[PDB]
Amino acid sequence: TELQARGLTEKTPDLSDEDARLLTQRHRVGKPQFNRQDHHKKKRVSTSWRKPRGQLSKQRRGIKGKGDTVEAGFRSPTAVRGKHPSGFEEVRVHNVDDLEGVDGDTEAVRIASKVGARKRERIEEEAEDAGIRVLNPTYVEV
Amino acid sequence: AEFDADVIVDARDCIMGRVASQVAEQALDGETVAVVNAERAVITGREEQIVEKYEKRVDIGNDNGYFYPKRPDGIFKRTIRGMLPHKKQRGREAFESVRVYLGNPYDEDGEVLDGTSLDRLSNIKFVTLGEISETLGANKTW
Amino acid sequence: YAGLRTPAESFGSGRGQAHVPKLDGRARRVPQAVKGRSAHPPKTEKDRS
Amino acid sequence: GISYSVEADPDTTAKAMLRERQMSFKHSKAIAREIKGKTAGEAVDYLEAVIEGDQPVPFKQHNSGVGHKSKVDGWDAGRYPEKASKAFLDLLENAVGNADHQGFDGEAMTIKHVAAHKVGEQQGRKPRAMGRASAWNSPQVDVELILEEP
RNA sequence: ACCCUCAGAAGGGAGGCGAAAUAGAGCAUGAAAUCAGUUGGCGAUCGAGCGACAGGGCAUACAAGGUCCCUCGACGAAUGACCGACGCGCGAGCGUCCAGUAAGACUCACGGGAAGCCGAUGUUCUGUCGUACGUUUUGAAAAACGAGCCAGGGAGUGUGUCU
RNA sequence: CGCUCUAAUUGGAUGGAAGUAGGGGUGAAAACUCCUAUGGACCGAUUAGUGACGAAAAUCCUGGCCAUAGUAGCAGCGAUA
RNA sequence: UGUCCCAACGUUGGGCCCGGUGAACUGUACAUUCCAGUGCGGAGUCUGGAGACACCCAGGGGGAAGCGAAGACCCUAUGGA
Ligand SMILES: [Cl-]
Ligand SMILES: [Cl-]
Ligand SMILES: [Cl-]
Ligand SMILES: [Cl-]
Ligand SMILES: [Cl-]
Ligand SMILES: [Cl-]
Ligand SMILES: [Cl-]
Ligand SMILES: [Mg+2]
Ligand SMILES: [Mg+2]
Ligand SMILES: [Mg+2]
Ligand SMILES: [Mg+2]
Ligand SMILES: [Mg+2]
Ligand SMILES: [Mg+2]
Ligand SMILES: [Mg+2]
Ligand SMILES: [Mg+2]
Ligand SMILES: [Mg+2]
Ligand SMILES: [Mg+2]
Ligand SMILES: [Mg+2]
Ligand SMILES: [Mg+2]
Ligand SMILES: [Mg+2]
Ligand SMILES: [Mg+2]
Ligand SMILES: [Mg+2]
Ligand SMILES: [Mg+2]
Ligand code: NA
Ligand code: NA
Ligand code: NA
Ligand code: NA
Ligand code: NA
Ligand code: NA
Ligand code: NA
Ligand code: NA
Ligand code: NA
Ligand code: NA
Ligand code: NA
Ligand code: NA
Ligand code: NA
Ligand code: NA
Ligand code: NA
Ligand code: NA
Repeated sequence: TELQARGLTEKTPDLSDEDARLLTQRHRVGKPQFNRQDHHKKKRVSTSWRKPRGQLSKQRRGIKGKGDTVEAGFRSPTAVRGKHPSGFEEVRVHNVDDLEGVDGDTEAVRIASKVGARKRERIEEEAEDAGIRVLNPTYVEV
Repeated sequence: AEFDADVIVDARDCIMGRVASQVAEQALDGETVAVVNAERAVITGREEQIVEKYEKRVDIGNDNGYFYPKRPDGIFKRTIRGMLPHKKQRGREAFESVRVYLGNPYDEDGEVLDGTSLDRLSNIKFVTLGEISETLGANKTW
Repeated sequence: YAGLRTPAESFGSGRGQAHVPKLDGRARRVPQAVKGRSAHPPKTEKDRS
Repeated sequence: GISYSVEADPDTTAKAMLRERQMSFKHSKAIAREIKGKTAGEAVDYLEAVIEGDQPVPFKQHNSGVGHKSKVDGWDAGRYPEKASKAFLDLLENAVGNADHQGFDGEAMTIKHVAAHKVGEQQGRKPRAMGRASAWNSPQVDVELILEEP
């Protein structure tokens, strides 16, 4: 009578002490929006980041208050970079064969959006049986 | 009429500026202050030059305006305003929780703040706010 | 000759208009104009072997 | 053209629309604004008084150069848009007619929703001096009305 | 189609077809600028590159993020005391000891708590910094030049030869 | 990093593709991805190619649109009707 | 002899209010400003102060070095006629 997501939704990965620390750091430090200079002053200018090239640009000059400039110094920890917030490493899946080789303790799977309901159902049930969590599960009424 | 002053300061024979500096400090600390006997407050200096300064202020002005108070009343309050960021919320809040009065409309005798008192016995070059207001043309309503 | 088949001329300064060739009050020829020539288009002469 | 921008329960609701009316879109906003919440009947009397010139329509947004009117309350500028008013009376006549044919008491229904939309311009061209021409267009308005039982 | 309305082959209402009329005639999809109505936040005593980073109010269906708060305790870099004891200094105050101790960012463990609750998003308030952008220029916020706004279009290419 | 089309290898889609709107996650970032709604037929990935491949600007071009504004004009003429 | 001293009253058409019709110029953004200062030495936007409740109508045009025109003057170009 209520919606329930298929599979091991609550499953959590097991991470080394170091990795869990680095993951928690990433989440605590965060990073700036890094949106393009003045994107908010003109509608024709979008949020997508572009290097400020004006010789007098205030951002380019690094004037405090004008936003952070993209630099290598902002990179996230090597060990956690790219990890879903849950800590899992994602693996993109298009069919059942894509599930082969996936470590349910370490990786979680994300079914491509294009895959249809018919194929999802099969992927979702064999994923669960292989002990793999599906990040974008179908919600059935049970 | 009726002002729950946490503090009542007596200005009689006290150096206005010094008093004002303390009343601001307190008003920003959230204290409700009432300054009494403004007319009897005093400012050191050569009366003649002291007066020219205030008379100038009265004459300054134009269409936009430069409203300068003549009564010892206002004079003292404006002085306090100059020591507060009166255009900021916090500052206008403090300024508004401060009121100056001619004479003392309270029952309690106001207190004398440390280092604000002037020794008439050892000082001859100074003036009373009331004296200044009379010179400015104010109406001696005290 | 695509986009070059016209006698469009630019009026030059004087009317608060950019110096763009125009004909019948319609812009033409130049790359940035609609119906104008392709600046660096594909070329039959190119050796693609 | 428009579609009803608001959901309406058919059992306690009567609908109506004007299509591509060539009249002031600015006047229409004002009028809609003013009669919303009124009883279809009250609305009719009001608009007729407007047309008669005994009742001003507050012009709250498109008021530049408009002269004040004493009868306007809570505001100042106002006029007597008779053309747009007549078109609204047509709109109301239809709605109240539709409402009766359904068994409701038309006149007593409340104007739940009423809004004007600028669907287009009948373009026109006016010759000007120096060998040049400039636009001379007419607005085309659509307007929805939803009557609801009290 | 039929019926009501209407000056009415108009339009509108009701209804019919079709998977779909938000496929109803320049009718596939239906962006932005922008308009009507409406919801959230602000609002008729207050200041202007419209934001970045911090932190508060208010607002929030699900989904695709799940964290967050307080007691205590463990760990604990640089830094690092109060009080008290003694001894100096005209004095503000300092020295020795207590002690590299207590404290000390992050992280973790037990227990307890939140689900508009944490993140996030909308808006608004406070703090810090902040006079667009690009171009010209020794020097641009510039009273130097360009743009009303948005969408789409808009500029190192080919052959030969040489290196 | 992203765009077009070609080839090899290999996948998704009417049990709902592209696109669009709003929203969630990742990446320092170019950008990648997922959810819901809309849509109703196409769409990718890896490798090796391809090139009329990336815009905020040029008094840039073309189209659409807002303010201007219910404003100016619809009076002025020896023909005041 | 209203050119002037020195302006007045009046006449007609506008102007103002109402119905109908209904453009254009112009717009980086923000914008209730004033006095000073500062800055590429001529600032509504910087700095310090002062003033400042919001909206609207009519006016005469002080400022936006207002709008209109890639300065005709001057110089420069191994420019033109
Ligand atoms: Cl890197
Ligand atoms: Cl004044
Ligand atoms: Cl202030
Ligand atoms: Cl003395
Ligand atoms: Cl309009
Ligand atoms: Cl840590
Ligand atoms: Cl190049
Ligand atoms: Mg933008
Ligand atoms: Mg062409
Ligand atoms: Mg007017
Ligand atoms: Mg002619
Ligand atoms: Mg369509
Ligand atoms: Mg200021
Ligand atoms: Mg120079
Ligand atoms: Mg483009
Ligand atoms: Mg391959
Ligand atoms: Mg550029
Ligand atoms: Mg244009
Ligand atoms: Mg005007
Ligand atoms: Mg006559
Ligand atoms: Mg020139
Ligand atoms: Mg000459
Ligand atoms: Mg010659
Ligand atoms: Na003094
Ligand atoms: Na004054
Ligand atoms: Na031709
Ligand atoms: Na132009
Ligand atoms: Na060839
Ligand atoms: Na208005
Ligand atoms: Na009124
Ligand atoms: Na009234
Ligand atoms: Na907030
Ligand atoms: Na330039
Ligand atoms: Na600049
Ligand atoms: Na300047
Ligand atoms: Na324009
Ligand atoms: Na190109
Ligand atoms: Na005369
Ligand atoms: Na002026």
